[PDB]
Amino acid sequence: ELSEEDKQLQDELEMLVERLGEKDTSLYRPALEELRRQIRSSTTSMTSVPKPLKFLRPHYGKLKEIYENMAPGENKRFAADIISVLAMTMSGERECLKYRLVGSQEELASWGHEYVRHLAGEVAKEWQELDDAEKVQREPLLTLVKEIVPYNMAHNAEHEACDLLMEIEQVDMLEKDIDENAYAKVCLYLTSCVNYVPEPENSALLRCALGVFRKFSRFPEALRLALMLNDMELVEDIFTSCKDVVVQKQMAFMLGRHGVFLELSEDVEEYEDLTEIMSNVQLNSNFLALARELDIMEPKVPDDIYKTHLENNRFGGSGSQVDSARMNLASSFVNGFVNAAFGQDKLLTDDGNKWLYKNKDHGMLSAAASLGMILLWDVDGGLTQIDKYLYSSEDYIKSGALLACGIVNSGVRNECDPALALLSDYVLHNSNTMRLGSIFGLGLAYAGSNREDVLTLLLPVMGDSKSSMEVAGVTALACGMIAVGSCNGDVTSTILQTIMEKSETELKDTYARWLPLGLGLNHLGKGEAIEAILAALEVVSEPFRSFANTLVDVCAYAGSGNVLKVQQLLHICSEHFADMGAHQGVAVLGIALIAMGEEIGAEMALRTFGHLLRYGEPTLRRAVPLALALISVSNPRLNILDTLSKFSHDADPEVSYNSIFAMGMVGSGTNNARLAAMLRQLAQYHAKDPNNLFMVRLAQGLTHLGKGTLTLCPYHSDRQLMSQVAVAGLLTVLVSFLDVRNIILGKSHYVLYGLVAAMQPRMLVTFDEELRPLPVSVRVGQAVDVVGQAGKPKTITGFQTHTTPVLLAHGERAELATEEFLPVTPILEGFVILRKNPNYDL
Amino acid sequence: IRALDEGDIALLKTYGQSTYSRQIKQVE
Amino acid sequence: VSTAVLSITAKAKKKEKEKEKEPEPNFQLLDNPARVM
Amino acid sequence: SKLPLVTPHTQCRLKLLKLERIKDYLLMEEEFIRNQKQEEERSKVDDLRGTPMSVGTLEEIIDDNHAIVSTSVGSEHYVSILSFVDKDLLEPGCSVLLNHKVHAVIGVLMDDTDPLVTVMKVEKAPQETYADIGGLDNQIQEIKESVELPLTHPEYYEEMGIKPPKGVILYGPPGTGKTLLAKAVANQTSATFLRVVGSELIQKYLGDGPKLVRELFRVAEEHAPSIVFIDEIDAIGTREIQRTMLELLNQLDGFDSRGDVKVIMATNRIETLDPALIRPGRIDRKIEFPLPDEKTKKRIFQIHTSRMTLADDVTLDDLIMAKDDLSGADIKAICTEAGLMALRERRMKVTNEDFKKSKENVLYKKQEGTP
Amino acid sequence: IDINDVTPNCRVALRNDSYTLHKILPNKVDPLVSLMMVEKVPDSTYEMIGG
Ligand SMILES: Nc1ncnc2c1ncn2[C@@H]1O[C@H](COP(=O)(O)OP(=O)(O)O)[C@@H](O)[C@H]1O
Repeated sequence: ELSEEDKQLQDELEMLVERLGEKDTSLYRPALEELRRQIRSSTTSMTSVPKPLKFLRPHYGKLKEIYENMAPGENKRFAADIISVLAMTMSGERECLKYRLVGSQEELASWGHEYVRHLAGEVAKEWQELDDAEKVQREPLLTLVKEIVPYNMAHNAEHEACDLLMEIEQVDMLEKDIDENAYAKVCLYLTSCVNYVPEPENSALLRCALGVFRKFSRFPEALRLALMLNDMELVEDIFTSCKDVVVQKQMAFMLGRHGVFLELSEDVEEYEDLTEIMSNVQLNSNFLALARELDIMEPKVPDDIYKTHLENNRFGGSGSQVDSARMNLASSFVNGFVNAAFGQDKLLTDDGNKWLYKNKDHGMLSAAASLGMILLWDVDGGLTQIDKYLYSSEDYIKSGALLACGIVNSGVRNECDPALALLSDYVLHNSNTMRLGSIFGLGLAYAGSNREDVLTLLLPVMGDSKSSMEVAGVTALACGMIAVGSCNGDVTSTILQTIMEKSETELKDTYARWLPLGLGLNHLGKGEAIEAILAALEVVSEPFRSFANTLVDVCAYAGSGNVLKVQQLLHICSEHFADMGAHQGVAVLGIALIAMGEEIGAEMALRTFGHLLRYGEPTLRRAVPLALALISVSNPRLNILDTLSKFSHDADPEVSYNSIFAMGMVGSGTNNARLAAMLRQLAQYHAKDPNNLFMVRLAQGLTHLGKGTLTLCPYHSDRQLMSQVAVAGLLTVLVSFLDVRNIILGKSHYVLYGLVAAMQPRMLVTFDEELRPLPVSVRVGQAVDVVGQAGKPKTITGFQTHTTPVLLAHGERAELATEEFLPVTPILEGFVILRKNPNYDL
Repeated sequence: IRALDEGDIALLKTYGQSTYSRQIKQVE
Repeated sequence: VSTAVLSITAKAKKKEKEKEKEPEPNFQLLDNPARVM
Repeated sequence: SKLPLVTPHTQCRLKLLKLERIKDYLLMEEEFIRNQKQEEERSKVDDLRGTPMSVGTLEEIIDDNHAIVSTSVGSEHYVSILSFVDKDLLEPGCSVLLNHKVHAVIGVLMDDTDPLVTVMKVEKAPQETYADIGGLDNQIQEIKESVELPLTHPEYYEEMGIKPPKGVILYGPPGTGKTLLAKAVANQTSATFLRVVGSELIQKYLGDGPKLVRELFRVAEEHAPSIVFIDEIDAIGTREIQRTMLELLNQLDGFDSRGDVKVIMATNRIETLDPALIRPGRIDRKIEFPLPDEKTKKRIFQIHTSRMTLADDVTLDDLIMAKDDLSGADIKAICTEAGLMALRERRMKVTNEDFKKSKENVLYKKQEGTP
Repeated sequence: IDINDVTPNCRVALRNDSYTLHKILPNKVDPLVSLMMVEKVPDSTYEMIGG
């Protein structure tokens, strides 16, 4: 039974359909008028159970013929409207939209907000159900969208219309009807959504949000998103369109951090400041400030990092009195990594020549170059210090010094281009070591420059068959990192012809594996652009064929999250059958490169790699730890470190070596205490193996890199923006490590220095508009959305109050503690500028 | 107030959904 | 073995559409030293 | 292992996209696993341990490869130890696999005894985070400095030469979020979490109290980086019960070196705490949990009503206003009951009046007494 | 060999000699430890409650 009022409404709804059983017009205007008013009252009300709709399970089902054949006047409109409003409850999704289309067009707000939302969803569905072969039935759907979207923007339904409009793919028309306050929600929503929607819709969504940002005059964020679109011409356009000098300086800081530099003309006001900031050369002057503002200025000793003074030195007394090569190389690498960028050392400054005299062979090419990391971005600092070795009697240390000269200039650009000048006359040096050091240093000094003078100085070395093969490999690597992702034909065609000519005995040699990377680096993040290139690559022979093609395809989709390409890479990883399988090994880092763009992608790749390790043959097994390292570079997640620990003791020596590297790589510069503990335990555990000792100590140097202020994260700007030069900087080392016995533990330790291409510190430094340092109290902590659902994600949770400057580990965010200042850019990462708030009043 | 009749919960959990409900619970 | 991954691959494929005895001798002749069943 | 956390909660296609991303990845897992030696080592060892192998207990180790083992029948056997058994993994009380015929030790079995503390090891912290708590910033920094920073970055204290603080008491009116904050810090640093509720350590058996606390610290130090939570410490805090206090105080301050395990103790009646248990040497960090103020109350309302569908007319300020009359738990009660009240009148979209009558009814049920 | 069927506590039979796990057998419920106080699914139905 039903209550008295409920019974009255039920009886009304009943004899409102009992009467309709015939032709009389006294039903279609009057009775449908009563139905319309009652249904309007029900639906307009917030009551989530419209009472007529509860009763109307015995629906209009008898009234189909008269509904169809009646005159299309107000009677048909009324019937269609009533059946449409009711139809959201029955399974009439295909037909509710048609009922609304054939009924009175009306305004959707008249019925109810939930009705508007359901009709919007139905429009979104019918857009995809409609074929792409015609464009006439889409106009009726647009005649609903044109009013649904403004209604949603009026009613705090930003994400609804965003999704509606990406479903019909026509994002173009969100860039007109936005309010000055509602823009934040929508831009942030598509900014979050872009990482998941596939190509090319993600790029169109990006440029749509960029248009919205330009229309709301948010120039720094517009340039940030343009850098997402990695098209320097678009960045140049927005930079020219800017109207604030200080905003231009802030975005020049962002460009210098991203590693992008573009020429400036005389019309660019305050030319010197913008040019030098975008050239990043000021960084050292800032960096040595931060270091001395927290007084870490004392350079640490590799022995002290090992802290042999406290462990029980069970190798000592008689059996320690030798300056053996391997641990000396490890100590030199540790001194370089830990004391990197601090511009000073106590070991290899006072005993510079003396320490070198007690190393041997490839250590000289390494140890000397180590100094270059300590003297980072003080070009006139290192460049005054390498001279004593630029004319050294020793030749191998000369090779190391000639690379240190270039590595000092890494990350900064000088109008003079000093490294270009110094290393130009030695890129054809007769001795292989001199040429190798010169070319590696020059490539590091100009990674991401794309300038064609250096590229045309580099390219002839490809055809220079007289140069040893590793020289060709380093040349391809340098050409790749100098021109990252640009897909420039001048480089690309030349390197394609270079890789096209090698024979069987050359395709299988240790260093040829880098040449495809030199191609792939030129195609970073460009995707289907490799498809035209891939047609040529199939001409070369298997297994080197699949090796090169998979590597370049991976480079084409690095950070894209393209799950279809990841599926193809998994198929490559799934061919169960060892040199011919080396192409599978690269494929492992593939799932890293694609999935390292999203948190969910990374954390799911973590679970994939566990099973892949459980089932993998040794070629995949050794490759996995490198990809694990790249997932969380300078982000020591415990669920990664524990796996690396459990696989650091594997009987397979190469699996152990790669896990040991991944230790320092995931915790690079983080100075984590627990990881340092397991590294010390491994050092006292693997003391019987010089290889494992060297690897463990190298990892110890990696985690203590820059004493805690330095990291190798290729992403920046709230971990949404990636730096292609940094991506290459890791990628070369990680792909090289696939044969660690020959490449790194063998002849080519210097290859590790490639990570200096990714060298970027993590901190906040606040300046006033004069750009002098301005210590400001800020609120620092993790990032979550909490009460932000498809809206504002600003939440520095579990925060502390810290006066700037402060270091910012992976996942850390900072916010202005007091609103007394206004930041130039509301993304507080790296060097930021502040202004006094005039709207704020006392 | 009368208790929630089965039709009432039905309409409560049907009318109030977004146009996404079915997809995302099925996906879960 | 293949799997759907129909979350994005279905639209990916429908976008890729753009890029896309009677006369036999039952008279078997034998020889002098011939097998006959 | 667990799934990622999808962090839109409103029904939006962003939530969808994250979901089908996850489906893609798990489907690649399925693909990979479906698309599918050491017989010398097995033939030596796993044939020396000829099936079946019995399970017993190790009592003592006498020689390098000779040990005493008891079994479930209670007999005692001096047996040999095969070389592959990890000696450092063997100690009195350890469960050991034994050859059926000759009872020789053929390996250590990972422990499956001490059931109760094994249950209270919980480790099921991930339901909350520092995100779920709003406005308790002073408390957050205090506990971070005391327990979270020494676990995440003991480097600062070791470099400073500082032995980190080794005890924290949380206090305040109930429902202020002490338990929530303890669970949240357990979530932030993934160190093993141990919870034991107050009176539950009080036991009828004379030994069971001190014995229970001893075994709980034993398991905590066994897990090494660990946090132990004693809520309503007042039940014990305010001879036998005093002896359990003495056991806990000595486990905190006394002999041996405790190491890494941290201790959080939550009380509602801190002023009734005995002077001994509040040790200045151990308990140097006392964190008060005051009744939430206007800003904190607003934060809690947003946090709890965030997951609820809301109407436009809701004016949160009139709910926030008046005085600090109530805590966060009461706020959750108002949110829940407002949800039910909207449900009765058939709203799946709660309105302002719902919260108004909800707070009124809660304040009615809040306290009592004749005028 | 269908080990994945072997959940904990399935009351699974061995062989009298060499053990050599034999077959699953039915489960062990008889929850008399709980049935001393548990009422299982009770009998009371809203019909014999009046008023
Ligand atoms: N600051 C807060 N933020 C979020 N929730 C809170 C807060 N304070 C209290 N609560 C709510 O109160 C409950 C926790 O009460 P709590 O004070 O931890 O209990 P106890 O007094 O036993 O420690 C949780 O359900 C939580 O939702």
